[PDB]
Amino acid sequence: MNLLIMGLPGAGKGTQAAKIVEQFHVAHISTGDMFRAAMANQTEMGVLAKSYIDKGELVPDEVTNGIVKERLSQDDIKETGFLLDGYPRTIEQAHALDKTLAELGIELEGIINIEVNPDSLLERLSGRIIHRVTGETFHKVFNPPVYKEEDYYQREDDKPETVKRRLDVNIAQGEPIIAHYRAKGLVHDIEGNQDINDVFSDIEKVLTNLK
Ligand SMILES: Nc1ncnc2c1ncn2[C@@H]1O[C@H](COP(=O)(O)OP(=O)(O)OP(=O)(O)OP(=O)(O)OP(=O)(O)OC[C@H]2O[C@@H](n3cnc4c(N)ncnc43)[C@H](O)[C@@H]2O)[C@@H](O)[C@H]1O
Ligand SMILES: [Mg+2]
Repeated sequence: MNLLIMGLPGAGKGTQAAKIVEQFHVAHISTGDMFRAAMANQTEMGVLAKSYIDKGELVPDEVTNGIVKERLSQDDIKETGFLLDGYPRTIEQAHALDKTLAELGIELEGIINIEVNPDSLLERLSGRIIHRVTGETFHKVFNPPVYKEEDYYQREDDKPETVKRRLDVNIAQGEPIIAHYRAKGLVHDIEGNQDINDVFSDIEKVLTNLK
C-alpha cells in the first residue's frame, strides 16, 4: 500500500502508524523521525533542522523534499509500499511529492486524515513520554507505560510554548494540502477523538477497503 497519514500535531499519527506497520507491513517514512535521527547523530542536516524544530517551525522544503525523495526513490518501496507520516506539510511539498511519485510510477492509494479536536492537542503533547529504543510514545494519563525513567524521555519540542507555535503553524498549512488530495478522491477522514484501539479499528476498515 502507498499511503499518507496526516493530522495536526498530537493527533496520533505516530501511534496509528505503529499499528498500521504491524499489520500491513508498509514502510514507515516519518520526516519527524528522520530529522530527530539526523540531530542525534549530529549530521549537517541535523544541525540546520534543529534550529527550526526547536522553535516549532517548519524545516525548509528543499531539504525536506530531498530526504523524502531519497527515501521514495530507493528500490524497496516499489514492492513493499509506504506510509508517509508528517509529509507533505506544505502545498509546495505536496506538488513536489506528486511529481516525484509520477516519475517513479507510484500512485497514492489513500490518505488517512486523522481529525482531532484542536482543544485536545496541548494536553496530548504535554503528557507525552517516549520510549528510547523504539520511539514508541505513551501518555502519562491516556496511555501510560507498564515505568523506569532510564528507558524514557520527553521531546524538546513538546514544551507548551513550542507546542503552541507548532499548532498555529500547522493549522494554516494543512487546509490546502488536505483539499488538494480530497479533490483527487484520496482522502479518508478518521475520527481521532476516540480510544487508540477504536481509532485504529476505523483506519483498518478503510485500509481493507482499498484497491
Ligand atoms: N514535512 C515536514 N516539513 C517541514 N518540517 C517538518 C516536516 N516534518 C517534520 N518537520 C519538522 O519536525 C518537527 C516535528 O515533526 P513531527 O515529528 O512529524 O511532529 P508532528 O507532526 O507535530 O506530530 P507529533 O509526533 O508531535 O504527533 P503525533 O500525531 O505523531 O502524536 P503521537 O502519535 O505521538 O501521540 C501524541 C500523544 O498523544 C497520545 N495519544 C495518541 N493517540 C491518543 C488517543 N486516541 N487518545 C489519547 N491519547 C492519545 C499519545 O500516547 C502521545 O502521548 C516539525 O514540527 C517540523 O519542525
Ligand atoms: Mg509523530
